Amino acid sequence: IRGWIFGTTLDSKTQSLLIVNNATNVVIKVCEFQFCNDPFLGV
Amino acid sequence: GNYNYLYRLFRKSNLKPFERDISTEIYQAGSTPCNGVEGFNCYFPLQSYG
Ligand SMILES: *[C@@H]1O[C@H](CO)[C@@H](O[C@@H]2O[C@H](CO)[C@@H](O)[C@H](O)[C@H]2NC(C)=O)[C@H](O)[C@H]1NC(C)=O
Ligand SMILES: *[C@@H]1O[C@H](CO)[C@@H](O)[C@H](O)[C@H]1NC(C)=O
Repeated sequence: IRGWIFGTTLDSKTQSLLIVNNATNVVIKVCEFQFCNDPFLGV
Repeated sequence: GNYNYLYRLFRKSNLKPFERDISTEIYQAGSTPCNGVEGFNCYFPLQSYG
């Protein structure tokens, strides 16, 4: 488990908090991200 | 009239303390759903102070 997404529509129409923890770097953003139909991160 | 400063004119519920809403969704005032097009009971949510 490497992150969390918080919002209402998660479709770039509203602001959605994005938290990702990659190895040693915690990243927090509140951008209007355009998310995939099924968001995931590849190895 | 200045066109750079806007204010939200319609919203279905009141804002929580320190809440920030900048969505530009067309406000549906009627029962018929707006599909991004303005019209009867479908108005733009922001207005200019002028
Ligand atoms: C935050 O978003 C939720 C989801 O849309 C809002 O809750 C809705 O409010 C409308 C009226 O404004 C109701 O008709 C819906 O039934 C509500 N849905 C849910 C799931 O509760 C909520 O009002 C928004 N926050 C603010 C401060 O407006
Ligand atoms: C985690 O992602 C951020 C965002 O680009 C990047 O700057 C950082 O180097 C990354 N860290 C690791 C360990 O991948």
